[PDB]
Amino acid sequence: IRQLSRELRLQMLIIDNFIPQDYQEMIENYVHWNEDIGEWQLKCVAYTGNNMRKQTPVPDKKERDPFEVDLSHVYLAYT
Amino acid sequence: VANINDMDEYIELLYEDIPDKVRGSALILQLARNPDNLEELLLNETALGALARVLREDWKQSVELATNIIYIFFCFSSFSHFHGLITHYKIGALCMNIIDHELKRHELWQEELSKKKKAVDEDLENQTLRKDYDKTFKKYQGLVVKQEQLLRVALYLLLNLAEDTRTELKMRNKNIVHMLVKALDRDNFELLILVVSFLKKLSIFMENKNDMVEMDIVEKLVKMIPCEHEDLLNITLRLLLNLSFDTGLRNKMVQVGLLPKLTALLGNENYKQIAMCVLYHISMDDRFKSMFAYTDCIPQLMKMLFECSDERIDLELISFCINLAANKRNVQLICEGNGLKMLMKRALKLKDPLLMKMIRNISQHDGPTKNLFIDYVGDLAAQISSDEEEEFVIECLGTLANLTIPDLDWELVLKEYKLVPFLKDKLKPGAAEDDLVLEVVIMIGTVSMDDSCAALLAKSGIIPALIELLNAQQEDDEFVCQIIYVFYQMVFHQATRDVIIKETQAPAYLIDLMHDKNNEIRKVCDNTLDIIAEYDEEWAKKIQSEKFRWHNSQWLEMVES
Amino acid sequence: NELTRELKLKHLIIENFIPLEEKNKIMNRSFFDDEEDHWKLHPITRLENQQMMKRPVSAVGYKRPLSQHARMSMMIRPEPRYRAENIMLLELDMPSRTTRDY
Repeated sequence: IRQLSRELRLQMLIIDNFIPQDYQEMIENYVHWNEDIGEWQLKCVAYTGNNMRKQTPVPDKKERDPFEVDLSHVYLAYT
Repeated sequence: VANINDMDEYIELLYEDIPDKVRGSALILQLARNPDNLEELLLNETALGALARVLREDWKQSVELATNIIYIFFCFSSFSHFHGLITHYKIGALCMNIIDHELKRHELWQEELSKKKKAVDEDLENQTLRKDYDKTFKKYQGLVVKQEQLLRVALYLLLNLAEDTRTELKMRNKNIVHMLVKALDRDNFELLILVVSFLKKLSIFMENKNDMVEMDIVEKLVKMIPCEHEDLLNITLRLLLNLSFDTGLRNKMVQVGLLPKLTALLGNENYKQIAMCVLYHISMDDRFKSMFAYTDCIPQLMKMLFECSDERIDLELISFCINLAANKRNVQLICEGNGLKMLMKRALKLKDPLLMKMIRNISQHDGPTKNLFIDYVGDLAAQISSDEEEEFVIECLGTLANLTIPDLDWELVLKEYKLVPFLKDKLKPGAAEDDLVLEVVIMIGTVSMDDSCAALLAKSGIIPALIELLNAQQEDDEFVCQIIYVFYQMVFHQATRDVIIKETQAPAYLIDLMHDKNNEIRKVCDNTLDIIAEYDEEWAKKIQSEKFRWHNSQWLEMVES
Repeated sequence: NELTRELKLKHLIIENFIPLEEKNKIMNRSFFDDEEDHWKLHPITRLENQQMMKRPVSAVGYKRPLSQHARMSMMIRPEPRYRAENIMLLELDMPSRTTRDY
């Protein structure tokens, strides 16, 4: 009981250090306890921030310095 | 010789026998050399036609008669309105065939000589080697000289014919650049002058430059850069300058070792300008700036800067110096003994914006060279106060903004030069141009590093002006980044913190753009908002509720949809 | 049992909403005091500000801060004012005339 108490205090600290009280109670209002599997079903659980970040391949191909020297425009062309 | 202006009885012998073909050619040559009877020779019929006919199929067994191809049609080719008649007989076409044939024959001769330079194992001064070799060697000279003469004059004709763009296009379509690069291998001053001049004329075009890119041309110009001829060096340098507009050729120049040679040309000659231009083009690439400090003599470049007495420093030298000042390794060489001191003294005496650009580039670096600037803060601040145009003031402001020395006293500097109202006035909506406003912002950020100035910045009203400027410049990433950095500087001073938090809505702007598309803006905003986390408990609540709402914005809008 | 129930509830919400980075940050900043028997935190600006941040070199990728006005004026105007380096605009060496007129 003591160890789980310590880690639930840790978890309390986490949620108080990031989630405000209004959002905490809203999230509590939008959660459900289902017995067949025995878990907390969160409405629209897939569209939370962590899954959205996992869905975004942020790393992209940046280009070379837009301020490079390219003096080849000075060369003429025939006709 | 004895050749009267009449022109018959000499062309009659021009198509009757082979030993006397050359005699008639030389007799006509004597006349063609005088421009007064050139017209009479021109209106002469069945005379130039016979010359072209004899040229067409009797040049492969003459060489001496092949000096009627040119020196006659070269004489006609020195004047433009005759060119058309020269192209009526297609004489420019035969010149290319002759040049290619001679180049191939020279390669065959060189291969034969190299084969005959293989029996050096035992010396016997007989048919084995040495003696006989010497014989053929002499023969080689006795031929090559003559051939070279032909090449020279033939090329000259083509050069004169290249003054027309169409004819130059026809020449390049027949691989003239390949012939010129091959001819670069010879050892003859006048022929090399002609070839390099032809190449410099051709290289202004993109396709000719691309042709001489694949046929490596810099490797054949390095062997001629330190040459003892004066005109050859000049024309080779002009060709190098024309070629230095291409990145690949520029990279090749440093691989073949052209930097030390070009800087030796920079000492004191008639090639300071062109060598400096080529070096300037080389130094626009960042990895080549460092190698100018590596033995490359840049001390001499300071001497040219200090001795050059005029109101303005020449643009080539100052541009090259500005480019060199962007490297810290070069900056250590510039600021050795007394180098920054003299540069600063000169730029203060004569208001040179370009010299001030060089000084700003020097000040951008964060070694002891930055600590060398403590004696010039007041000197720059004197010029900052809107006296010397705007190109000189902007560089002084930029240099002063670069002095991020952690224990510098800005309070006295601001007190005497009364530079704080000027900085405030430059934050007005229509005060000055955007670059000056940005450098004013960087000034404010640098000044905020000192705690003693904090109170001075609180009562001045700079913070609301910066907020208005951030509102007006919300579409510029640089402006918003620098303003937020100013805020980050002026939070931890206990006097501008109160204005930032309690009096202004700057944290509201910081919240609204914390997750910007720009990494720098995000980093500065995040670091600023950790300072405001503890000094205000309501702003911490806002910084939490925001970015939790934003982090999961879709999950909070999914109720609506 | 309801205790472990609320445990797994808060685990679920932490997994969905709280970012990983801030999560490990607040673990590294947490400290369990036995005397008061609870978890406490640490400040931020008092811990840092020894290594005060250096000014961003440029928000647009340049060598120095560069306004949009200077970007537009750099592309059209040849004035050196808007450029940190490469202030010279050299041109090609045009060929000379070899032929006379007479």
